Amino acid sequence: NLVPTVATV
Amino acid sequence: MIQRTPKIQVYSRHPAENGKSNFLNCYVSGFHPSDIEVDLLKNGERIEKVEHSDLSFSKDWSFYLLYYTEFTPTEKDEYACRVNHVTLSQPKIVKWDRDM
Amino acid sequence: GSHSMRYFFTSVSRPGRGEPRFIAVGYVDDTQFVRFDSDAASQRMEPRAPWIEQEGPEYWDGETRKVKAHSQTHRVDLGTLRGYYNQSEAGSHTVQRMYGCDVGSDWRFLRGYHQYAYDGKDYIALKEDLRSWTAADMAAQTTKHKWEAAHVAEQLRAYLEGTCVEWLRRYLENGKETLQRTDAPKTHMTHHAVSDHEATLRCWALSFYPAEITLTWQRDGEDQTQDTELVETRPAGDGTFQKWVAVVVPSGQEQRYTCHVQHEGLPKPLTLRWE
Repeated sequence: NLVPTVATV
Repeated sequence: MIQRTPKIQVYSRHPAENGKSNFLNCYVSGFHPSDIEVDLLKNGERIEKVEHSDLSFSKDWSFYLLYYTEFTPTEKDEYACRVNHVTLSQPKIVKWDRDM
Repeated sequence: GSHSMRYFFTSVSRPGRGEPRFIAVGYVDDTQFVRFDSDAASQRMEPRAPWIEQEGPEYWDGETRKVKAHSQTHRVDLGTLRGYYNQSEAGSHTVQRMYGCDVGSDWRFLRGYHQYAYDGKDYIALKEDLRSWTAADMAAQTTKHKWEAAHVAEQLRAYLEGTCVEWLRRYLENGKETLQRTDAPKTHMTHHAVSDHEATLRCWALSFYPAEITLTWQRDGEDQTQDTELVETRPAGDGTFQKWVAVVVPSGQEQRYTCHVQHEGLPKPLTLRWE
């Protein structure tokens, strides 16, 4: 189950 | 830019016996960048039906892929894996050694 | 023993036209269970283990939406990083991301991780405590400040300690017949003569799972590393793994040499000898 959100660098 | 040369192993999925269906593998690892050309050869000739794993990488960030094809070993047929990558001046050929 | 769930993501920019090539894979221990490839026709997260096919349409819709969201973050990142490093539009560049959780024998949280690389080099990683960041250079430092202000680590920590662990536990149960089964190595030894005075002994381990294994040689009961060659553990292609270790010996002295195999599928380590 993937992480809900991914922050941009 | 970092550039790392692929390591190559060529081998069968199951113990190799003449007349008995099997898979021939070419495992390429430790390379960067990810763009790579890998062919399986039968008697010096490129095999057409070759599949490969989904690209992944190790802790050190180097990539690995498994290329594979169904084959039936015979006494006379010779097999190899041919690899080209940015780090290589000429394609590298590794022969399958069944007696290893 | 211990277990892990890990996701791996690679995006490779395509300067001349269009979006980056994006490939995502998820593993439980050494078993791949899902994948997404931006070049594939479905544009869906796809099953790669039969036990994940138990999950319903909502799962597949939700994983697809998230993996696409991952891909768009990577696309933006590639442009931002080209900016940070003052690079041209001409070259191909790569971002890689890995995250996941480890649990011990009791299936409780042990460790979480989230790391990121640009062109194969460390860029930024979550520290062990899951509260702060390791930034390798000044570009990564600017990212660290951005993520600190926006409390990114708090969001990740919650996922890694909660959801990640919960869903690993769920997969372990659903896939129990394979995921909780050990396959002990099938071992044998081969002999080769290089000349009239030199021999090679090769100790083989096949059809094992998980991938973790130790193979070593002893001479007259003491560890021998000189004149040995140990290959990288390699996938068989049927979910199991293979490895060998070889030693060069004077012909006629084969009997001094023993191979020793350690694997979680073996209650006690195994010994092999020639002849």
